[PDB]
Amino acid sequence: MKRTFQPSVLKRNRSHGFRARMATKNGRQVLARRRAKGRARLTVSK
Amino acid sequence: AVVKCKPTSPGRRHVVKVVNPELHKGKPFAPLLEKNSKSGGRNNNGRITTRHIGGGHKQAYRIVDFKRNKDGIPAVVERLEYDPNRSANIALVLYKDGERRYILAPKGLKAGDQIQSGVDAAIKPGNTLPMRNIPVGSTVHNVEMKPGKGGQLARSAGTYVQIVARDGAYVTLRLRSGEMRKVEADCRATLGEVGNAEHMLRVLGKAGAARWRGVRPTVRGTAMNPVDHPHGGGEGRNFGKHPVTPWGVQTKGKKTRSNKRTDKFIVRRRS
RNA sequence: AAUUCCUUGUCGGGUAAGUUCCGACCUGCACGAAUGGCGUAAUGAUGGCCAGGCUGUCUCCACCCGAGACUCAGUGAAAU
RNA sequence: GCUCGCCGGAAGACCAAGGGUUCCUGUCCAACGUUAAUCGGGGCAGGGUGAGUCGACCCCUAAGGCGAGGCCGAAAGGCGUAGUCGAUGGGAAACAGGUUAAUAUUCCUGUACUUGGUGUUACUGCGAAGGGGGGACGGAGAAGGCUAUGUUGGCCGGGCGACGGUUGUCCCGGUUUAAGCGUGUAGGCUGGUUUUCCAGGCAAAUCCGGAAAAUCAAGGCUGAGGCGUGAUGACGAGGCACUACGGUGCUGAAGCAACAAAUGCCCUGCUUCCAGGAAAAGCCUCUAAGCAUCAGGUAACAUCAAAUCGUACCCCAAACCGACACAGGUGGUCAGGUAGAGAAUACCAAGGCGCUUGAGAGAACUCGGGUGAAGGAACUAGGCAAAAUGGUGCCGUAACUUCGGGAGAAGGCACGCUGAUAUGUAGGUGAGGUCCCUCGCGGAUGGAGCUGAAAUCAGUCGAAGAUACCAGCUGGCUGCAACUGUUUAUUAAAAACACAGCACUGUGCAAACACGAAAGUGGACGUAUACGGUGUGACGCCUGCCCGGUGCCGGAAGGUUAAU
RNA sequence: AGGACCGAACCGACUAAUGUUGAAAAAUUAGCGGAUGACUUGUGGCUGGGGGUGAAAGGCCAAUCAAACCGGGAGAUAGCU
Repeated sequence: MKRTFQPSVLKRNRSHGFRARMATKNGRQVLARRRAKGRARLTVSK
Repeated sequence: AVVKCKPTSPGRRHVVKVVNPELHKGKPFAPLLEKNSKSGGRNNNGRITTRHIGGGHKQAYRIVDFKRNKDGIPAVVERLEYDPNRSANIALVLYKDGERRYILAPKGLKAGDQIQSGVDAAIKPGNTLPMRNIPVGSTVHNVEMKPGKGGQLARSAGTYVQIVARDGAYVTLRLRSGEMRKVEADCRATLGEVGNAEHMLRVLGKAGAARWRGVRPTVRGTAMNPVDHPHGGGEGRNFGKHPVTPWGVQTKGKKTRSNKRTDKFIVRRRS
């Protein structure tokens, strides 16, 4: 049937994309916490 | 005139609308037109500001003049059209060198007559002069009571202003609201009445007829959830306590005027 | 009676019979004019009661067709 | 290889999102596809993604986001005027032939054109971040002129036949043709032509917005189709060349108008309507600035140049997503023949697939479909479920009613085929001649011709002719609810909710009111025929008393009385 | 002309049946129905935690919700287990 998440790299890159996160205090802090946990990707749209 | 629909299908018999066989039509004059945009009560600063608003079909704003600044030049009425922003309808005027303006409709529903403004102007509709000229006991139309706000009062369908008394530099005006006010006699007036006057006779007949104008259904405070209005859901047909605003405050019969700066101009107060 | 215990009140009508249906009544333990009152048609994802056609809902099922129950080979579980 | 079957508005064709080496040949078979596997979107290699014109970019910008100078805030953050992103909108540039194992509006061929420069030829005022016209916007209906689409005949090529018929009693298939460029016709809008004038369009204006004199009404703008030209090039059944009946080329018949026209055009039309329905730039035009045999503006041309993104493949699905090659979810464009009102529906067309477990069997029972005698709603809480009715021309119709409705009430006739009605009526379309002129894609008057419903009656035939698919159960009493609507994803759907209209209350507008720790915005660029608060519930007839309590108003003289 | 009668595309929940360790995170088969509207829809936005959204069920708010989800105070507290 239908899913609550449908595949879209346009809206993923708009909410969770690297520059989109960096352009906000809290998203830039999510990225700072990615670097604290050591996550190998900082974007999953590119 | 007003006309009533035939029972072609259910409920339609109730529909009554204002119709005028002399009322013109065309395209709006673009230099006095703006799209104006919907406001929807949804708020630039936070939560909603207004209630009972949502949707409604596209509309624009036709820019009407209440400043009447071009003095000593004759202007002619070119056409009178249906107006989407005020129930009085609005006329198109052409000045003697090529300028076009939108004006509040004078009475007569007719175009082709020429109008002027000054300290002395012809007795005919649309001509403007100061109230110090006239012997009182008549209709003054839209009045420049405060120069820094333009022509005030009587802007809706069939609205009128009566000039009651005079002495020296001042005159008194009585309004269909129940309020009566005092102004300087030098204040500009156009004299006579507003046209249409049938707008209050309209019967929508249909539950969708305000929906296309953006009017949202009204849900009762005593029916919606107890945290979402201070009254709260039943407890069927038992309202409980004294009526209040959605903001929890008593309102019925409690006067809210706090202005204090114009009360000296009000010579008889609305009851 | 969307308000009524004993109550299927009490009477009339429909019925082989009818706590249901239709119509009255007053003695509403407690309806009542905007916390509205009363009535009217098409109409209602509305509810109750009857008549006719049509019919496997039922007397009562009886036999078919396409797919599972079986079996053998291939690949071979889960809860416990 | 031969043969069979199913789907055929899909079980087909094209486009997109989203994914990502999936494409093709060349091999490999451990693991994968819950198998066999020699197959493969699997393993592992090798090859493949050719663009001035296609989708993006250009240039403008809606909703919205950001946001200077400025403001609000410890601050994260935010308001708002310029500015800047951003279309789902508005704005320059290619068609259809056949080629490769795999590519292509990307190649090669033919033909076309926009942008920019330079050269050729005639005419020439070009021009703001400003002024005018446009761009440019709703809902629906109805005239005119058509086109994809399709058959008959013409025309071409093929055939004439295993049992009988079939050389005029036909069968089979074709008859293809673009982008563009003229011609500028139908439809649409609109009066030409010279003269002069200007307290508006922020200055100027030759443009609009207006005025004045004269001459004359068909001058001008816009735009389907046809026709010609592009095009004797491409295509073509069918021939033929050669090594290779091995593929890879060459050649090539006929190539038309008669009628019906699609969901497509003229159409951003015309007409009508109340809910009165984006902006800007390119474009055209006005002038300022500036400028000169320039530059720019127009018609016709030759010749040179044309950055960058994207490009392999799949797709109502094994390449997206649903953990899976999962009975599921999913945007845009297309829908022929025969039948039929038809997009319903079947055989079919072009096209596709025959499955990522197979073999078999067959019992009580499980699931759906098929058959139904005599009885029939007895069953059941309930005709639920199921079956019957079912098409539309002509007939014939109650109560009640807001006169519209109820109503397709109820109750009836007819239906194939042929003949006779109308040897084919209605509906749509229509030559020449008469005609009016201006010449001419003439215009307009008309009715020889063309196409063509639905219907009737007789006679004969069947169980049955609305023959299949497709396709209304009928009548009556009655609580309650105006009607169309709203009501929670997978047990709680209506009488509850909303609505047309009714009342009370606050509001004179820098309203009252609200959100915003605000900057600000909404109220509303609405103004008392207008807005905020709360209840009522269309429509017709309608509205008793009580101000002690708890709220509110009028009075502020008196009392009570605080911080002070 | 139409908050009009039937009805494709389009939409969609009411009855019945199948499914229910499924193909399945809600489908399937048949029917009745919504289809110019108080409608529906392609594409991109905007509305947030006592806040949103609701012709208003405390329904919906990415399966969760008389108060979502994650991470922290938090190894809080339990005369009890």
